[PDB]
Amino acid sequence: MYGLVNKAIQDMISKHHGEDTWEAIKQKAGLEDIDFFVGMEAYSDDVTYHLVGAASEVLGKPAEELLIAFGEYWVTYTSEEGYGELLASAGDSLPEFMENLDNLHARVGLSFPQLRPPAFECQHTSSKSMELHYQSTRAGLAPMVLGLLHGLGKRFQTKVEVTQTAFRETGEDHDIFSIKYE
Amino acid sequence: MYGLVNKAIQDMISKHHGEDTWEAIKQKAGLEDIDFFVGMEAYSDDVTYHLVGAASEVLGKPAEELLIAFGEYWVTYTSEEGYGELLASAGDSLPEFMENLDNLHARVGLSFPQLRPPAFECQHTSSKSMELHYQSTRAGLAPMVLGLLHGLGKRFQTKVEVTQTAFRETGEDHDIFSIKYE
Ligand code: HEM
Ligand code: HEM
Repeated sequence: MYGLVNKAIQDMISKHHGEDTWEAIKQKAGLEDIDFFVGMEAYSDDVTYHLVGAASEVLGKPAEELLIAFGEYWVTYTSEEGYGELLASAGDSLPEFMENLDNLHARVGLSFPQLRPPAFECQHTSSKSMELHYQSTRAGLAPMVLGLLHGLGKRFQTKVEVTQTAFRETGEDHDIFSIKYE
Repeated sequence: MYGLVNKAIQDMISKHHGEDTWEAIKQKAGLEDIDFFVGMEAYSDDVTYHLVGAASEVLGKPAEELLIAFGEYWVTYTSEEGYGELLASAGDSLPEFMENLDNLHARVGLSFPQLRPPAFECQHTSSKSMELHYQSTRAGLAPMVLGLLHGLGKRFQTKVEVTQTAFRETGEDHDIFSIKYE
């Protein structure tokens, strides 16, 4: 995944637990050499898995818990590190924002040629509820999707309830989340 | 499971989709003969699974979604059909409520001698997060746990974020959920 994602993790851990903590994770993660991550360059997905892993260990939190937190953090980080306009253009409400996500990730893909974005389909079951389908070339990130949705809820001052109803990691075709929102 | 659970299910479907809908489910579920469920008497778990299975068909919702909705309904239903005091004595916050949950079910067990209550262990990873272990003599109810958790969030005016990180149904030892809450 592009360095942006890894800068963001790093940013999150450093603001929340400081540079030493970060350095520890960095060290444990096997990446002592990387001086700084390059936003617009593509790294191996491993760099991210190891980072998450190392943070799990150093912080005594399951990885999934960290993915959730990284997920809602990402909504703030992007609004402030140069994608706020792009974010805003993608919707004025959660359900609109989710319908526009594939599009958002395509506008991003222009600037980022090796992007493997996720694919998201929304099936509205009511004007306050939807069933969100997440499809991905990667495994393990469903918990991040969940944090992102909670991030978007805070952004649009909207209360949101999210429960994952189907799982890839077992052998269901893709992750589905049932969502309820004001 | 004791009749209470099945009354609550009925009560939920009747209040939300009317008696004619409930009656269709009752019929399809193969239980036309049962006039009313007896709260404090024990039924076979089948009754509940057939009940759940039927509501899925009649309503055209996956079972998992119904469980999740049943799970949050239960929190209200119990507060009003005679377990409000007991509910309230069990905590003034989510993390406290979950720590006292085994005790709650033991108190209940004094009244319901054939109860097979689930067992719930909390490992607090921070003052805003935990790793929740749910152990049960039964399979398939993890989604219900997820609704119950959202139900307790509303009760204590607390945003909660839940992802299941392990699954009985695959042959992991028990269900584990990673939880973040205000
Ligand atoms: C708003 C600005 C956003 C930007 C600039 C952005 C950009 C990106 C980038 C660069 C990646 C890495 C992909 C790769 O390296 O192959 C990515 C991945 C991802 N993005 Fe976003 N994104 C944004 C918003 C969102 C939101 C709001 C969500 C969810 C609601 C989302 C969901 C994801 C997911 C789930 C992935 C993981 C990739 C995967 O599943 O394989 N993104 N995004
Ligand atoms: C006043 C509150 C409550 C009462 C009176 C109550 C009572 C019961 C009863 C009677 C059963 C049926 C078990 C059997 O028939 O053998 C049961 C099952 C269950 N209860 Fe509760 N309960 C309460 C609150 C909660 C809460 C708040 C949760 C939240 C997670 C919970 C989780 C469960 C679960 C998961 C089961 C399924 C049994 C299993 O997994 O084996 N209960 N409870």
